[PDB]
Amino acid sequence: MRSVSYVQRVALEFSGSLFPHAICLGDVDNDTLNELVVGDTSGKVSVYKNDDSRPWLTCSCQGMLTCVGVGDVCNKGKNLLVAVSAEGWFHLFDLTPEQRPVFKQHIPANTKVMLISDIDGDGCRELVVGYTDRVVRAFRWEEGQLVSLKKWMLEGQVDSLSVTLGPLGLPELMVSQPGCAYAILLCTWDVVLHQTIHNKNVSTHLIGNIKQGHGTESSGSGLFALCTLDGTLKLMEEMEEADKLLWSVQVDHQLFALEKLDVTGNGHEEVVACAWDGQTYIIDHNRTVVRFQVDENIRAFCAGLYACKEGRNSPCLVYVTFNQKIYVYWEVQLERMESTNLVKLLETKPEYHSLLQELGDLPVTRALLHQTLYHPD
Amino acid sequence: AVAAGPCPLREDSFTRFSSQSNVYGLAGGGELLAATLKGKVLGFRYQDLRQKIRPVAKELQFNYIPVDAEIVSIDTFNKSPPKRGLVVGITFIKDSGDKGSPFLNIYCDYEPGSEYNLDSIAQSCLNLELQFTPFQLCHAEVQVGDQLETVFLLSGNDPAIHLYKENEGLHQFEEQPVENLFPELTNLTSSVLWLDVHNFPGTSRRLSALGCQSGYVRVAHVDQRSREVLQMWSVLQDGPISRVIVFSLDEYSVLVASMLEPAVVYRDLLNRGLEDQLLLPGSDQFDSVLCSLVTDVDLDGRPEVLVATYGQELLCYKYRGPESGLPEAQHGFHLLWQRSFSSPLLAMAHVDLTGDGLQELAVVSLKGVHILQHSLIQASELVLTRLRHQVEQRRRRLQ
Amino acid sequence: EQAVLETFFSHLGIFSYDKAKDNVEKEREANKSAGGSWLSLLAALAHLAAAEKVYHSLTYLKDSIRTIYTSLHNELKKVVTGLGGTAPHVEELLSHLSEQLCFFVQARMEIADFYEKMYTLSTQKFINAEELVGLLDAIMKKYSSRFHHPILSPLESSFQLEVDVLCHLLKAQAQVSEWKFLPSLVNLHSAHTKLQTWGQIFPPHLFLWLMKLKNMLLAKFSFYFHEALSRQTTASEMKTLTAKANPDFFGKISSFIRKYDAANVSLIFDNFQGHGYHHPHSYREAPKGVDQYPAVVSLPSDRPVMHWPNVIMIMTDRTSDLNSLEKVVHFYDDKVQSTYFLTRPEPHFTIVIIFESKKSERDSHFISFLNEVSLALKNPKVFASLKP
Amino acid sequence: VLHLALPTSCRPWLPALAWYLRQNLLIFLHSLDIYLYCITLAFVDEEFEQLTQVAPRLRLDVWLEEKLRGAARQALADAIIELQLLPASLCRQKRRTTQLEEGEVGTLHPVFARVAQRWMEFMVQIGCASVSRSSAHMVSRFLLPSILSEFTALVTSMAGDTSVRIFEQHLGSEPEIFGPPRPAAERHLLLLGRNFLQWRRPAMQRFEPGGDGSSGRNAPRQRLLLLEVVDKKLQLLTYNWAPDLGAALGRALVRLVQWQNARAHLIFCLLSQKLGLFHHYGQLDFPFLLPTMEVETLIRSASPPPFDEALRDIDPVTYHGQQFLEIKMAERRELERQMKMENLFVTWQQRSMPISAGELETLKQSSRLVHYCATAMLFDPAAWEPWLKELSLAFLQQYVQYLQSIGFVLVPLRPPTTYHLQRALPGGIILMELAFQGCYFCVKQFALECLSMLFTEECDKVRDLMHVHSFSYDFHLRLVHQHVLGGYHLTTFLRHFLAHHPDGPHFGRNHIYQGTLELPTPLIAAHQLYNYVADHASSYHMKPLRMHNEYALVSAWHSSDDFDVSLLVCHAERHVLRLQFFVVLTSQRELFPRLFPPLAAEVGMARARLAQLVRLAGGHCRRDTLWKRLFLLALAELEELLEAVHAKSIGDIDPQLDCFLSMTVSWYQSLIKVLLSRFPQSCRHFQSPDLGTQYLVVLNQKFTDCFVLVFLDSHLGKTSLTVVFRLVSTYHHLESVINTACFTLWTRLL
Repeated sequence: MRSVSYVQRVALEFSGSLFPHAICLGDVDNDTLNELVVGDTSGKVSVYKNDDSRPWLTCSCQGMLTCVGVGDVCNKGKNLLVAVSAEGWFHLFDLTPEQRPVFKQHIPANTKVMLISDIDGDGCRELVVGYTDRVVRAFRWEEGQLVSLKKWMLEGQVDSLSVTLGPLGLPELMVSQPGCAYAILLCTWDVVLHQTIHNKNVSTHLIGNIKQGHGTESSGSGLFALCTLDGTLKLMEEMEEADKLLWSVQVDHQLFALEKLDVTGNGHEEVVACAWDGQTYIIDHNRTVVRFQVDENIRAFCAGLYACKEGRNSPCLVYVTFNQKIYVYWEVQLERMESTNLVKLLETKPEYHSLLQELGDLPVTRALLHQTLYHPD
Repeated sequence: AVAAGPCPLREDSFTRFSSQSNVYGLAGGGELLAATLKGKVLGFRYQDLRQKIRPVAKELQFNYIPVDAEIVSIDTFNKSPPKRGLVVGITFIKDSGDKGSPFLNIYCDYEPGSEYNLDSIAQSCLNLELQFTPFQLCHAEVQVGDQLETVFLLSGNDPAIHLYKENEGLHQFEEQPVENLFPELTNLTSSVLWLDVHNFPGTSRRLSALGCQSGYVRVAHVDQRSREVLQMWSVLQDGPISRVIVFSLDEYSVLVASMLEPAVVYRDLLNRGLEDQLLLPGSDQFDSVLCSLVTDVDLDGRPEVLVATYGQELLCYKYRGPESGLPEAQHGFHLLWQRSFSSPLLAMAHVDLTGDGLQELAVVSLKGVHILQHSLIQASELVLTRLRHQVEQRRRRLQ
Repeated sequence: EQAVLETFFSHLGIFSYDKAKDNVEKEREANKSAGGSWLSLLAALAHLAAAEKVYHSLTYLKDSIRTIYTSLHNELKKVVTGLGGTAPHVEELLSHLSEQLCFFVQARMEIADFYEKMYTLSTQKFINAEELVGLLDAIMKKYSSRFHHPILSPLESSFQLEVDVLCHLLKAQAQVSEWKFLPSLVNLHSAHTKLQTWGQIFPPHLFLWLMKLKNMLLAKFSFYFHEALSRQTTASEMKTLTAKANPDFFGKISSFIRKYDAANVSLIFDNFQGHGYHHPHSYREAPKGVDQYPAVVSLPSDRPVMHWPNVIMIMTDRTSDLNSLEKVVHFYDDKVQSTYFLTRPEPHFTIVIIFESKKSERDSHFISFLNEVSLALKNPKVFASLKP
Repeated sequence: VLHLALPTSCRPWLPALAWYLRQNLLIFLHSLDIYLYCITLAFVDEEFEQLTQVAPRLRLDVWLEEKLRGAARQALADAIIELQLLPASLCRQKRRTTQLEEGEVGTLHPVFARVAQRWMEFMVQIGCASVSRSSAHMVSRFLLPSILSEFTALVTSMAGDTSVRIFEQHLGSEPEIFGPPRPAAERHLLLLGRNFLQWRRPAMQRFEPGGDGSSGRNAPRQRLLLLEVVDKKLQLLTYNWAPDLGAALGRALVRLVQWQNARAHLIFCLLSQKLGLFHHYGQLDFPFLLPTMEVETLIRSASPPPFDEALRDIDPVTYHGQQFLEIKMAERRELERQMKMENLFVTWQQRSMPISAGELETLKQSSRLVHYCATAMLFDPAAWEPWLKELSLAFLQQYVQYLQSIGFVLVPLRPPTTYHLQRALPGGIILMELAFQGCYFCVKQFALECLSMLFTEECDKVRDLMHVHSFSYDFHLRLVHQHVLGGYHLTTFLRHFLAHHPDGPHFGRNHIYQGTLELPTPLIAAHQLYNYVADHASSYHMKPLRMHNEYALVSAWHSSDDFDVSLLVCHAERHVLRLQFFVVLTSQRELFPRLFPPLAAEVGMARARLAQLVRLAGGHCRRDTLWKRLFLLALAELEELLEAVHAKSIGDIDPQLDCFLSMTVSWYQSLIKVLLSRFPQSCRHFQSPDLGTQYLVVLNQKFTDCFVLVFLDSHLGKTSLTVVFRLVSTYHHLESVINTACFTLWTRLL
């Protein structure tokens, strides 16, 4: 409903082309501090830490990258850097203390999307890859090497994979299908499809596992968000019988990204979407929009915690520009979302009412506040 | 040089401008008026929705301005207390040939019932050729006869200020000689960039100050009823004088904001003239100071100095008075806090746009108009603590 | 009458004329008080018995049965005239019978006339057997299968069979003269099978003369086709098969080459593939060249060493001698020291006896030997002895 | 005669003044010394003005008096500064006397604080041989550093003997203090300088050392310099400089200040622009404010060598315009990029030239990667190389021309294998990048956008028709028919291909079927029959394939749609003929992925032929051993050969030989004895156990394809002489046999 203008940002030098899915952020050295991971087509991966401009380190693989990620894949306990090339490859890097990898295993071709999580409830984290040809494939690191698992065949193209709490309270895997549609993949030890009209060939992106409380990030979900390239956004609640509709927003831009971030700091998470022309939307769970217009055309987008300055995690927004630069906005924290004033904010607390009753018309209140604020004596 | 605290200001809204504005674009109304160079004028406000507020920016269309013109200055005021009315004034330039044709428009709806209405004031134009390049539209109030009258002032390319007074008869605004009401505004050398006239409440005296492009700053003490100048003070600085303000810390003082020198404050005008200066430390490190302001920002009851620069900086300065008792630093100005912006800052205001008694800060920068509020949580507890300090003090200390 | 017409000509098929010769004479008492029409036929075949007897004798040194056989033509043409006669039926069966033997008589003077042409020839230096066969063919082509009623069967074949072997002989007498290896090899066998079938199963001059002719045919047959028979045989077993034949020249020349040690001998034949039997479709080629005069039969060592220009030189250059078929040529090589003894017993075949030692020109014993060889190879005796 | 009085203060300066007078006298009076104007002079005997009020006198004769008096006044005035102020000092034991003389630290002498300036200015009213002056205003006082830094450079370059000292005026203190800012404060300066080689020593100078032998003294002709500043006004004060050189230095100084004011202006303009005052302070608004102004050199090295909206909607001199020079370098580089994209767009859109590598790289940078597709190559064994590279290039060329068939144009990369294609649309430009690496062939699709969803929602159609799977399928199935028609063990590659694509996309046209066939092969071994068939595949209308080594059977024809059909056949268990076989279908009219009952029907004919070629052609495999056994049971084996063989009677080859077939049976019995005794090695005695049916065959030394048989059967009286065929060479066989058949007849006639 209102626009803002964030100022503080860092510019990172980056020369190369990439897919929209070849960027992320997470801890690779296991120091509870997130670092930025970017991977271009040319076969190199760059990590960014603190608020430098040059990459922290360069790790070289062989092929052409399509997906990168960081997570607990071997179930060994650490966090690991997974990089899957376009042709057939798959690499792990062991960044925790050039930079040749330490593993290599060929996989099916036409890799498009990557996800690391436990989708069954067995306590072991598996790796899921979607493909350009409506094929989804799950794996597992069998104590070692990566053995395969159930494969799902689809009709509409895939754009995003997400793991979210199911109706009964178990992990469930979603994939996106064109036409603002999605599909739940049957658990791996056949594929159900839901539709939410527009062109049937409309690209759709999905995100899930949005926090709702404070300290519930260990186990909790039920809300997931959808975006379409023609410029519509929706927030859906899982429930059991059907999917409850929370809010639907129609914009006039080409939406191609979808993430979640905590800017207010009250535990809840807010949906963050970006377009090709740089018009970013930030929406809470009560349909409150904040627009940031970075006057530039955008290739890739990212949103999440990042260790920017003085070694401390803070929410950050990351933009990749056609001008070979990456912008990190790190002072993006907001005091609140809506716009209010002192009178409305002070009317909530009953202490103000008690104080006024003990002290004995709105203009009178305004005069009292002016005298209290500007003429204390 | 190092901020002694964090900035308490949070940004609320941001309305983007298609084209840039200039220092004279800002004007009052509780509303606000901002004019772009290419003939587009916007009137800001806020609207109440049950339990929230919504910024509103509505564009205004004035009448006798050609599409090829280019606005230079804008000002406004309210008519003197005896007579109701709102007066607006715009000085633009018609692009008729290589030599532009300066003009001047004055808007006032004389019809009763909708005198204050801005829609009516949109089309009430009075056209007026200039014969000089206008610089700034200012207004002043003068005790004439037994009443008070508000008169315009307009710097011109000719080094003179042109007074435009209204007629109680044919109800127009005509130029009148300056010397009749403002004897201190004669015999200039450069073009007056900013001029400030400070009345003394409950008195027939006043103090006038001005600064020009050559760096010449002149302050004169004048009595109104006698129409006599009491004293003259003059200094010669460097760089254009982008701003001069007169404020009380008797015991009056001025703030001078040159575009190439640190902002300075001259103290004890009536008792020492323009000799005692306090230069604000390290305020020339952020490009060029463009705008300025003097108001209470910390809600303490004492003045603070706001300085907006071209390096996109919003430095705030506080006065360390003699009550602290440190002669090595007694009676000094220190940097309270500092903020950063995305675009160069051109103008500032200080107005309760919302209607809660707290004064929002409107900052006009090259890309648009920012509204900055005090951190509501920070301010929400000051009210309650000062109320608690005053309910117990009601009986315990004073029965 | 058919009851007594049982022996008839069937008894006359054999060379036993005695039965008919007396039966036809006693016919008067053998057909007592019968129809006086078969008596004429009985007298006709009685005289036919004598005509056949003299023909088998073939002596004729009144002379010649030419028209003395058509002396029996009035009866042969008028046995029938249409105790009276029953007429047609089994009485004109005699008329049907007579027509069988009319051309028997006719072709009989024709065959005795061919005999007489050979008898008149019986001379000169080269009898043309091919022209003889050409003259023959017409007689049996016109006599072919018009007497073919049952009771003529013994002689009806026998006469034809006779000229059959005669053809089989006469044609052969031509084919042997032209190096017809297999055609001559087969013609005798056709007669030989029928010869012992008829001749052996029981002799007039015809018989003895026919065996004489066929035997000298075999005698010269084993001689001319010597090399081909010798190679495919046993090493020294063929000289019993060529010791069972009258004038064997391989055995005879052996004595001359052993006693007097004749170190060279050959049989030249002016020009045909070569030795043996060849398929007609095989690559024949042409008998041309400066040495295209074969020496087919050589019975010492190989044919000379470097002395065979002068086996055709003294042949064409002295051809006035040998073409008389009644003389011998003789020359003397200056360096070779080889007195040739070429002599021509045949129109094409010639026998050279080249020596390696001095012979002068007074070796009369070998001259007599060559004369004896020629007098059994010219067909002199077989045609001279056409009558006792 | 004229006389002029002189003060006694210069009592011992009578010789020294004689120098200072001469330098003053020689100027106006060109050369007892005589001068021409005839003037003859002779020196005679008897607080600023008192000490020089014009006690020796001057005795002169004229053959002027004011000129004579003026020169004497100039003589003392010049000598006053030279002798009373010049020798004054400028400002471990030797480490301070040499340090105070330089004046780096300490304090300047009071002479050069209030007296020297006034005294030097004094000889501007009175004519003197060493004096100067200048002036300036400056629009502001930023320039004192920007003037002094270059003034020192100018002084040093003109004459390096002088060294500049800057003595500020320490706001708060007063004259006689010179120790080597604040807003609205009148800053001062005393930026003097001196040559230090003129102590212990008395063309750049104008005066002379007077006379060394003239009374034996050292004339104080030492030069000096002083550039004073009073707020906004500079005044030079020279001494003893060469006249033309001194005037040139003054002119250079005033021109330098003029340039500094010219840079002050054209910076005041930028400042006015900063607050949005374009109309009020324009360029050339008033020798450097003229319209032909080098507006980019005066925002650069400070020296004498549309703008009015320069930052519209976009040492303070080297700081406020050093950002202007960079602001107006972000648009001379945004247009060099913006025009290079519109040129190509216009050229490619309607106008249906080779572009360089840099332009293509820029086009790729300004575009987005929308989609890609990759497909493996299944011919190279290392991916389970000339043989691989040549096939890969043919694949590339075949795909390139397929892309052209739907409206794509190749991009001729200009010289300063990857291949790019283009297709221009109203929405924008679509670009492809075809390249092959390692084992996989991959294709990427860029897009450069230029009412807006008519390009991105139409760019997917170009993706839906890419067809990289079916194209590779068809290429693979067309790369086998050519090899069939003519190592690389084709069946293994076939199995690998079928494992890779068991199903097969529907956009291809070619098809394949793999099957196996089992043949009985009861009598002969399957492994032996396969080898035997492989030797005589030509008689089988087939062809072998040298793939340890294995052989493969192929066929071909042109069935019709679906065009050519190609087969490839490869081999208790010893009597099982497992026959692997394939059926390959290929199209001819459509060589591109245009967007199986024929295969099943063809498979039927293939199976029928695979049946026939064994079930009927296996009889000649065992018959080869039958014509080897009858070379060197056996009586029963002979009847088997005659069961299936060509035989003709002897009457069918020569008409003559029909005679033999009509004669005695005993003759053959007689015949058979001869050959057995004549040719034992060639004759082969076969006879029945009851001897009723006796056989006899003669062999050939070379004519192995035809044999002659002798048959005798006494029991029924039947017999025959025929020739069995498995023609020229057969006649030679009928030669050696024939002569014996008539020689036995010869033995009969006798």
